[PDB]
Amino acid sequence: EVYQNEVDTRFQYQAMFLGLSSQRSVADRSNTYRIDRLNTSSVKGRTSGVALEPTPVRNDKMLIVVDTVLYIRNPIDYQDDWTAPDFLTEMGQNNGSEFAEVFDQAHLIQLIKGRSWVAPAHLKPAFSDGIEIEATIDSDVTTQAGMEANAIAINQAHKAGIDELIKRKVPLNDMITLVSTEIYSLLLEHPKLFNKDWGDANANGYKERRAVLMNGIPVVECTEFPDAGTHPLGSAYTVTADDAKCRMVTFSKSRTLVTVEAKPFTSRIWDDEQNFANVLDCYAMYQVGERRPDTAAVVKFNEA
Amino acid sequence: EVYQNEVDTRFQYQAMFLGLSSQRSVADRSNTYRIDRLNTSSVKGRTSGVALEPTPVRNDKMLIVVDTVLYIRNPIDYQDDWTAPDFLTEMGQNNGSEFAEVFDQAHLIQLIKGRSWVAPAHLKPAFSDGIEIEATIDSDVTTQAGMEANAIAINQAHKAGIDELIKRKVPLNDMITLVSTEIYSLLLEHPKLFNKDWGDANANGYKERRAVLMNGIPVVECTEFPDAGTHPLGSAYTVTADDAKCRMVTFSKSRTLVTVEAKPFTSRIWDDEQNFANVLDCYAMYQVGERRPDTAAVVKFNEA
Amino acid sequence: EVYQNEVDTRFQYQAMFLGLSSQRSVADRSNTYRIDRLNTSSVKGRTSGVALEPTPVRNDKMLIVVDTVLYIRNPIDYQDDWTAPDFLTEMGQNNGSEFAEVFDQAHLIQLIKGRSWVAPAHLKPAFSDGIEIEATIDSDVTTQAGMEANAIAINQAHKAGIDELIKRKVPLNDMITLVSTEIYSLLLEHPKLFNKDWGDANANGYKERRAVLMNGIPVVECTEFPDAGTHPLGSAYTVTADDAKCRMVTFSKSRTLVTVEAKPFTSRIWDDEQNFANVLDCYAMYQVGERRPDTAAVVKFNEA
Amino acid sequence: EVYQNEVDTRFQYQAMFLGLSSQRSVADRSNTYRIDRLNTSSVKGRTSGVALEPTPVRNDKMLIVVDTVLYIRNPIDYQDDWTAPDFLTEMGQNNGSEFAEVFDQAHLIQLIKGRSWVAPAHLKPAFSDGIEIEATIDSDVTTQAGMEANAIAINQAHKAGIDELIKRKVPLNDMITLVSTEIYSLLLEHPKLFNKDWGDANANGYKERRAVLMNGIPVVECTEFPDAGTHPLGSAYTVTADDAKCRMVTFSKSRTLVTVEAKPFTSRIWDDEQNFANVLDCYAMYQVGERRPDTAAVVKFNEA
Repeated sequence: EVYQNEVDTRFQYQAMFLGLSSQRSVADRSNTYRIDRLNTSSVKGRTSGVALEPTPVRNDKMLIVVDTVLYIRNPIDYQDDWTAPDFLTEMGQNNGSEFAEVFDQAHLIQLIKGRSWVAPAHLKPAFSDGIEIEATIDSDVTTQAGMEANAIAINQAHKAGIDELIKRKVPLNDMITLVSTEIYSLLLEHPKLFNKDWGDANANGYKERRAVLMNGIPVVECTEFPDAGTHPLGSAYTVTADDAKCRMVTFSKSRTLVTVEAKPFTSRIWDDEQNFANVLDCYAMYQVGERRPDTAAVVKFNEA
Repeated sequence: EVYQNEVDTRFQYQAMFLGLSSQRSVADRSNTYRIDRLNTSSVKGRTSGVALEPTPVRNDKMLIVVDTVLYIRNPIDYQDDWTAPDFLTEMGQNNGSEFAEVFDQAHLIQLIKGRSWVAPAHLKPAFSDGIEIEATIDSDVTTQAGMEANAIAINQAHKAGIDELIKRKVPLNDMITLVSTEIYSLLLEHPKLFNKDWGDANANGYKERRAVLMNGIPVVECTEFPDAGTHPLGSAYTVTADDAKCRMVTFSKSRTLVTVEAKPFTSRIWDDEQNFANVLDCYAMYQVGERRPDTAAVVKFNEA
Repeated sequence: EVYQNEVDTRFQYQAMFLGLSSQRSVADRSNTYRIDRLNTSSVKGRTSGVALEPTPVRNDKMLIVVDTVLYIRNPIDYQDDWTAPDFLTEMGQNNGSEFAEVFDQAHLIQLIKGRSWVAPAHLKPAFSDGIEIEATIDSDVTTQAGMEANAIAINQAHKAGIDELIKRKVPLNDMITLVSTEIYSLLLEHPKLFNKDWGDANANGYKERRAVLMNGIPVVECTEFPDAGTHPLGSAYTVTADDAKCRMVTFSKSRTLVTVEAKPFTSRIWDDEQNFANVLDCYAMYQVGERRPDTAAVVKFNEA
Repeated sequence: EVYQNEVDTRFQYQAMFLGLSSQRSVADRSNTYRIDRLNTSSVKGRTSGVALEPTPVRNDKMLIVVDTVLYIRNPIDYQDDWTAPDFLTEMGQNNGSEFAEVFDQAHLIQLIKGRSWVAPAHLKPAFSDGIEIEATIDSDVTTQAGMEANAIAINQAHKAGIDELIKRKVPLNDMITLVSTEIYSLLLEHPKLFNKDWGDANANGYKERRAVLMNGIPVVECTEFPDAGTHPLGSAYTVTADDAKCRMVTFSKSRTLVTVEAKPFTSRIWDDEQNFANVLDCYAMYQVGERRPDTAAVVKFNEA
């Protein structure tokens, strides 16, 4: 009686970032991933009869450690039957939905928190700091002019962000803009909203919100956004007052995010003697590293 | 057999609460179902070696029992050929629609009646009480000045219920709002809430006129909102004058209602020599329970 | 010979009500159809065995008889050949178009005349009274001021009709609006009311000028619309002054109307010895009935 | 060897000027390519009355010599595994990309440098002087009308360039315009100048922003655009302050630029005893020549 499919199948069905981030697995026993940053690999053309310049440049190697473990614990009493269907099916779906929500929430936490990433001088040539463009939209607006004013401001902010991120040599084909529900409702232009090509693959065919082709790139409404408080993955993922206002984020598929899965989903059943219950728990090991912070475009909206 | 298929097919297509509640079935001879009030638990993190916070289990078991049988009595006369395909199929559609209507009516009655659970007196930190937010809308003589006041009042009550229910840790996406016919008509008379939501999610699954994307969640026009003081399911579903004033329900699609069917749609025809008729009837056994009444916000329109 | 085929294929192509009403046939050589309205309620809930369910005797039925025969008389002189001089076919389309015009005219006649319907004999709560809407459109003079004022009146009348129908539990999926030519022409001069969801730029499968989406339902312009005060079907279809003013009708394609054809299109050649003109005539027996006058909206425009 | 394949394919995928300039190759040991600037062999008439004019006037012949080697010296430490496919493929992608921007940058720098080319002696009839167009763009005004003024000036400059190319017998179809990122961003502010290019989402086989067929020809946004500085190819490509202001170019895709590859992409590995690193570098020899500098027109935006 393995319900892991119920947890797993919805996880692929709901986790947006299964194709929007690089999927990696730690092979060593230690839960640490060594990934290169590629500080500089510029072209040298001194080979023209003059002595070549032997000056090298090093590349930093960022380290991500998989410390926190995320789990769901379910106390199932002795008289209650867990191997029975329906109850097992619905409970696994809830666990999978919660896990996918936390996955997306952690990824958004990384993206918005990586907006003030001052690039070190050791790697400035081929890198840049993150961009934190702001916007001023009046959410509590009912007049027709006020509704248009918010939409044009949002469009201007998105245009400035996409232009800036284009200047950093990122192709337009691999581009996604994620917006909050309120921002998605606020924007009015819907230029031939996409269905399933936002990320391509298979995942969940035309399940997510309509991907309006705003400014030539898909815009997807992600409900899993940070409001406040902390995050289960650790204190490093705590939402601040300023980080809560950042909703619309633009980034790249393959050069903005990397995820390491130290241990996949594992479901365990262990009898409890002190308390009469066959408690059921499922856990997983993963950590998200936000590689290349220069390829992220977040917008910090202001009410008034 | 053809008549039974016609009833079932129409019932599946029209019952808007068939996907808005958990469908369960009693397997034992005892026609009662024991269901746990709590659905699932949140994610936690051990964070390597750190003293785990022990959270005691705070659950509740709900016993829902089917009591009454729901049936339609169709007095077919002797001369009329009851086995006529034109008559049989047409007969099945109407009483199947009536079954769908009473099904939705019973679910909405449970949702309204569970507007004040005042907690089980020993689970306050986990389960809260009901929601009875109020709104005074001058429906009579809307004209062109008071119509704005009614629309904004409905909108503010709606988003107040939304934020209050989000405060109880419920995802925004899994929220569905149902309104009465007059409430929906008043909402569509909005002179300032213009939204381009008529196209997307026009029907809430098969036909329902849904004003989707209202404050981030769909708002579905429901014609099953009652005004009388009786219901076929028994005295437990009777409606008071105050309960009739309630005309709008906001709740969750996975942890707010449970439906159990003791007996499926069984149809039979028997000869009735007393009334000189060949009567045909179909009956079913089901009962609806309101699991977690704390995840449903109901606003009462006092009008005046 | 081949004249029957020509007059037939044109009839289906032009008569829009072949799909807008139930097709019936008196297969008993009795020239009468015994079709019964449906008034079965959901009075159920046997509950305890001690309590007993009352026996209902609520029965009702209607009968429609094909009184008159619809025929077209075509005098053909002796000199003019008609066996197949590419001429009987040409007369075929004209006769078929006239038959379709009379068919649609009779359907609109019944729809308009059933707008009051008073109340049924037993005053069934399920069967409400017919719907009549009073409107005032200044079609006489439109000095760039009443052109948009009249369009507002048409839109609010259509909204009142759609709201009243929705209150009476008719799905939005199956509901069509037929409008007179002059009102339709007045409608397109102010085309922001239309949803611009044309796509096919046609009717609901027909070939008439139709705003395929207006207020959620198609609005088709029917050229064959009651204007005179006499109809071939008999005195039951005569038009009063008030009945002619009603220019727009809303109903459902599956419940509002039923048509029955006692005898199909029959064409015979008659050699009229007198007048020296052998004639060819086509006749057909049919009659229409408004099964559900409650599920129909009729709006009357009263000058300015 | 896998790194060689990955580096080559990315260069083909990204290098814009592969199809925008004829690809030649030196076969002789000496790394010089002979390019003939053929003169105008005009038509003459052998009229019987007059005598011929035997004047075999010669033409001018240009010589292009390559004397610079470009490479990517990538230092790899001993502990790291250079043969790991995950790490090796990322080497190929980045190196191929960087080669692509260097190649396009060299082509653009020589195109800009050719704007001051003066036709030599004995070649005035066929060959003409290079085309340079002045334009005043504010690049700072945000008064709507002021934003349009810059777009209008850019449109006039582009039209003048098109006229100059047409007057010199250059077909319209074989003509491409490349613009800087800021100029392209300025153009999208006013979409009136742009033309509908839904069919051609990406132009010139370039996934970069080029969905604008302005004045009947594509206008691609070239990210790899030169600025004030130097180039690895040599001192001949040192962009001056004045040359950095030329943000727009317009040229033919078949008779404006010639590139010759003396050495293909060859990669070797040095076991560098010094620094305890295994430096990996791929090097190639190529040179670009501006045949027919009279088929390229540039716009030197200045002031504000």
